Amino acid sequence: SKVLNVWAMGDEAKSLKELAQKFTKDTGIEVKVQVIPWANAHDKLLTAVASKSGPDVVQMGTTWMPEFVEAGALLDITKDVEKSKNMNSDLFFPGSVKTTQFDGKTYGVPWYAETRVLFYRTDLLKKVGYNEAPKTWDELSDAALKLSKRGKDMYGFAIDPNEQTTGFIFGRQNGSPLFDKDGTPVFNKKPFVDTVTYLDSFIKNGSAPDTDLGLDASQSFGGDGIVPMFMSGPWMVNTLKDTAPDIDGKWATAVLPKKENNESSLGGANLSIFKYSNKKDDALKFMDYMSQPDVQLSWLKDTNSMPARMDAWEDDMLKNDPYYKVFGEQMKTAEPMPLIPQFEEIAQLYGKSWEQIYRGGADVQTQMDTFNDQVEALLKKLEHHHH
Ligand SMILES: OC[C@H]1O[C@@H](O[C@H]2[C@H](O[C@@H]3[C@@H](O)[C@H](O)[C@@H](CO)O[C@@H]3O)O[C@H](CO)[C@@H](O)[C@@H]2O)[C@H](O)[C@@H](O)[C@@H]1O
Ligand SMILES: [Mg+2]
Repeated sequence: SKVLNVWAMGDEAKSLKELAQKFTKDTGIEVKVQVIPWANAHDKLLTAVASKSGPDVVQMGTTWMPEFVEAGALLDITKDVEKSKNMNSDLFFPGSVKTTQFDGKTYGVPWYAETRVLFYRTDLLKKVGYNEAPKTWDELSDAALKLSKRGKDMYGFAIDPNEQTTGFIFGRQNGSPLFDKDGTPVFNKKPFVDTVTYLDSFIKNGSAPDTDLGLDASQSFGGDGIVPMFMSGPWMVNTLKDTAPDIDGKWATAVLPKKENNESSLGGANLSIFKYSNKKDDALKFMDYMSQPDVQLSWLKDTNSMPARMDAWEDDMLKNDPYYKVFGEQMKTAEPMPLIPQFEEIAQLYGKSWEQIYRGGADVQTQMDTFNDQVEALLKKLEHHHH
């Protein structure tokens, strides 16, 4: 009734819950935090739109901002944040801000940022003649295959078939804009087709698993390094520091290997107010409280998470930590996924087409033709609804 309902996601939700207790002590505003896995959160959000009932404050994945702004689900808080000391846009990285601003209006406040980098076993790489991380597509491919030739049940790299960013990150790296100047999708043109060919090459030559082996990171990346390289974000630095003592000083991160460029994705999450909330004032206090820079830095540093706020990267410990150095370097050129309202549907269509390739053995060009037509059909639909 007067309890403030917050929907949060992943491991970061634990930090939000703990900080919500100081909030309630200082304000008397009781808070109830619902934790939703990232793999269910999209369904849950769609349901809340359709029924017009949901939380008061919602953690929003950056890639879903366009969709839910479009759907009328997030409150225009432009007036409230442009004035605040701790929620004004100019504190945050412009890539993070692009995920909150649509048609001159602001629909949330960046809570944390992330980008994806290469994780690698330094000892295993040296064993196959690499004293440094692979720095090119050709190097990554070469090192992976040398690593998978150690033996049966031993690989060189992983491609996560459920990761929305992967195909698109590599596509940009090979010069594909994903969508051309007109918004026409170009997944069936050569830059993207050769991208998918390249990713599939790891699966076909046995350097990347073609199924879920069911191992946690410590069992796959640690020990003798069944999977000795992979791509992920800050949350995995945290995980590996806590769960893989056996490989202390035998792994590192590095910026992504380059093809035409080594651009990564820019993600993370925003805090937003659900447009149908009857506790808008309370929600905004909670947002403001969660944006105090010291409060933020406390949990971000603890978790090796990347701040979306710029002056936070001036902190002595962030500047000098080797994991933050690599993240910070990668973030310089990281770009959000296409900030379009059908992003998730498109990423799930990619997933299906990827699976047809890597598991079904479909032809890449033929599958990309099919995929691109699917995407064109979706975009044309949206345009008819708009015009
Ligand atoms: O796609 C939604 C949202 O994800 C945000 O990444 C968070 C990450 O979640 C990943 C999933 O997005 C991904 O589908 C699966 C695929 O195997 O793997 C991850 O779980 O979880 C981390 C730990 O909670 C978060 O730090 C991370 O933010 C992404 O940042 C965001 O831009 C995107 O909208
Ligand atoms: Mg092998």
